[PDB]
Amino acid sequence: TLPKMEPSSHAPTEPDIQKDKDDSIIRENENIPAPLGTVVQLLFGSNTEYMQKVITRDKNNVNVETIPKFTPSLVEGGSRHYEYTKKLNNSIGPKQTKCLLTESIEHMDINNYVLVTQTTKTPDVPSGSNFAVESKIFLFWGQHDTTNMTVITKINWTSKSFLKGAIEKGSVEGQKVSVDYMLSELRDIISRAKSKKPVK
Amino acid sequence: PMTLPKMEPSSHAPTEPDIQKDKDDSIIRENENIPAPLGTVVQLLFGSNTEYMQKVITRDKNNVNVETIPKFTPSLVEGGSRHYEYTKKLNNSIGPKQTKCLLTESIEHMDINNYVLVTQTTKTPDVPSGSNFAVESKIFLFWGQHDTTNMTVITKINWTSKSFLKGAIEKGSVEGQKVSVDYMLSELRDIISRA
Ligand SMILES: C[C@H](CCCC(C)(C)O)[C@H]1CC[C@H]2[C@@H]3CC=C4C[C@@H](O)CC[C@]4(C)[C@H]3CC[C@]12C
Ligand SMILES: C[C@H](CCCC(C)(C)O)[C@H]1CC[C@H]2[C@@H]3CC=C4C[C@@H](O)CC[C@]4(C)[C@H]3CC[C@]12C
Repeated sequence: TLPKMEPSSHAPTEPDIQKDKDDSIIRENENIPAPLGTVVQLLFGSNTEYMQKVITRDKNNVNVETIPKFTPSLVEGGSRHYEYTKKLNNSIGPKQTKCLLTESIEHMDINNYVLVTQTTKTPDVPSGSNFAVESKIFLFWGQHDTTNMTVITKINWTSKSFLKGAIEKGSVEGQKVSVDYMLSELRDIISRAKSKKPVK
Repeated sequence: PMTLPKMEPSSHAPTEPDIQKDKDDSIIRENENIPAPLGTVVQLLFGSNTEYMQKVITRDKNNVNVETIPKFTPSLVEGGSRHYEYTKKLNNSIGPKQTKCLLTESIEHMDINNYVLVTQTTKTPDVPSGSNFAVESKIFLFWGQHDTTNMTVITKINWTSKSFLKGAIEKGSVEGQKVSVDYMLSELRDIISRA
């Protein structure tokens, strides 16, 4: 059985998105067939094995350290930090990069929506000392007590860079890949808890 | 293992197919990246050297008695098709420990400038209620970023007669194909990185 939060049932809701000029929507209104509180617990709850599965579902993510729970707790103002290594295409860049991820709970209301903001640094990529990646993961109620996910991203430039265009695009396209894995791994965790594995 | 098959063009901007999802359809895997040009991946799965597809099938530990795979006839083009068979061992089964799988593949669309659509129709006679359905699985291949290939697989059950196990079969099929598609992707990524 999958973790639950209250309320377990709710009418569809809308996140309070503050889109900016530099922001691109990666995926929008992506449905996940389980109540909001369940999905929030899968990605962000105290059993961090599910988030661990989300990251290692991408073959290119390696050396994933253990994911801590959110402290002080899973609530607005909570945060956590972890790292892993992402293999890249070495013809357009370096063969891999460390990824230093900070997640901050910006808003958490299971009656309405959840906003977890990822701030990520990639020290090994060209111009990696000039920017951080901001990724906003919104979770909200979809139809029939399901969950919709929307992900928005931008580059926070802390210094000027000659790679500005390549980094913003690579970041968007790379995150289409990673969010598609996250959505698929979440859908798999839900469908595996509900049914018997018919092979293997 | 030394050189991979090619088709032209070898380079192209990203494309996306009309996956035409309906209410009875389920996504198996979507937008899975394969780091090789579209014509290369198409040749690996469907080209006349069928050794690569044979390797894809036998990479799945649940597949046994994998016969030689024929090429598409009349040839690899829209309207071409092929037929092959193997046996899939089952896990938490309600019936037998394994089932024969009778596969027909049809090329519904093939344009290396755009996308390729191969539809698999599979019959599993030995499973409970197996005389009431065939499995339809659509494999879409299209251009991803940087001259790579994206794959999307969508599946539904074609019920030819009434069935009371309808719910479990539709779910068992999605779950089993998630497994087999992940094995296919890992073998394809294996073949490309070894080249
Ligand atoms: C900065 C580089 C692009 C560099 C372009 C260059 C220098 C090779 O031309 C991009 C490409 C891949 C991006 C990662 C993809 C996915 C994620 C997961 C998400 O949860 C957190 C952000 C992260 C790690 C992206 C960071 C920026 C990356 C490395
Ligand atoms: C019909 C059964 C599920 C129902 C079994 C029941 C009712 C006993 O639980 C499913 C489970 C495994 C499914 C196969 C998984 C893999 C593939 C490969 C794909 O390329 C072609 C379809 C096929 C053979 C699935 C057929 C349906 C199967 C046997």
